[PDB]
Amino acid sequence: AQNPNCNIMIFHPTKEEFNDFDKYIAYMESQGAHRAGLAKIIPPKEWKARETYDNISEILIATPLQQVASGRAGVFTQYHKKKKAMTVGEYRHLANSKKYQTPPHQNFEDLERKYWKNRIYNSPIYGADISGSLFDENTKQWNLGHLGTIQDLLEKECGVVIEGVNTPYLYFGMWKTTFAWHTEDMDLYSINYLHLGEPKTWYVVPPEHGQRLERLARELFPGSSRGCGAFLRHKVALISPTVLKENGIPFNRITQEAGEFMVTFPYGYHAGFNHGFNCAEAINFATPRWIDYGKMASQCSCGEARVTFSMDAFVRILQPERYDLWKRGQD
Ligand SMILES: O=C(O)CNC(=O)C(=O)O
Ligand SMILES: [Mg+2]
Ligand code: NI
Ligand SMILES: [Zn+2]
Repeated sequence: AQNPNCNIMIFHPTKEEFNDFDKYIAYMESQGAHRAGLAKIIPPKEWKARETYDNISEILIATPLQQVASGRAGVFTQYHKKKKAMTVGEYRHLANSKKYQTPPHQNFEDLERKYWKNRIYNSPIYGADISGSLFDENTKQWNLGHLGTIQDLLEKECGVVIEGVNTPYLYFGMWKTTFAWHTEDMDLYSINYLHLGEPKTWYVVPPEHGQRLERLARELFPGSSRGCGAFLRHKVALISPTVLKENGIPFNRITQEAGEFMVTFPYGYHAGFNHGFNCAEAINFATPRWIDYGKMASQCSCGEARVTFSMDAFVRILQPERYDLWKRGQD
């Protein structure tokens, strides 16, 4: 069995190996990458997402989200308070302000310590979940706006044509902006490219151990657990590395820098934080190996998790028994 300790693997494809996305994902899995839940891909040196980032300041962040924490330093929830619209140029200025900027630090490890010690006492603003792309239309390799769609994968594997579309999202981050512990909708893969700016630190639990994290989460967030049998689908709960170590939950950590891709694998729980002003682009995708995870994915039916148009068909076709109850939650 390849990669049996479920370590995060880092790949350095050549320009020749960067041509066929599906084939390279399948190569990574042949080496065991998926067992970690997360992999890093450093693009060939010849490759670029686009020529420059000089003309992005007029992109609008229609609903910036203020991430307000409750709890204790190592075990907290966050809620998202909607703020007034602002442009990317306005947001970057805010991120760089004395109130919001990255503090002086020695290295990534010192910054990680400061994040866990102090996150809860501040409410950073995240420009998350913005439909769009920063890939140049002429970039032919690993262009997250030109991937094969999940609807076409389901059709190719299962023979059923379904409605729905699959497009990327932009994330504009600042110091302490946070992504809570989650897997993807329908336990899909995701791919994330850090276009510019400061790093993003990731934590991940191997897929084979996801239920261990769920059991800990039910213990640490007991009201939330009673409210919903899949409450980590709400994407609001944080648990520190110190707490995970104290409770024997297997995980790994890695920092992504500008110019690098990350892939999350089916049922790979992940969480993390941004180091300073940055812009990432991400999208879900599927492979043939995903189908069985989609069939087994938990669902939120309490009504909190509220998701895309396109998830309807996935539930309907892969989880017909759950369909009725899940749709009541969506309506
Ligand atoms: O970058 C973020 O805020 C969150 N991204 C993801 O969870 C992902 O790419 O799967
Ligand atoms: Mg612009
Ligand atoms: Ni994710
Ligand atoms: Zn729920």
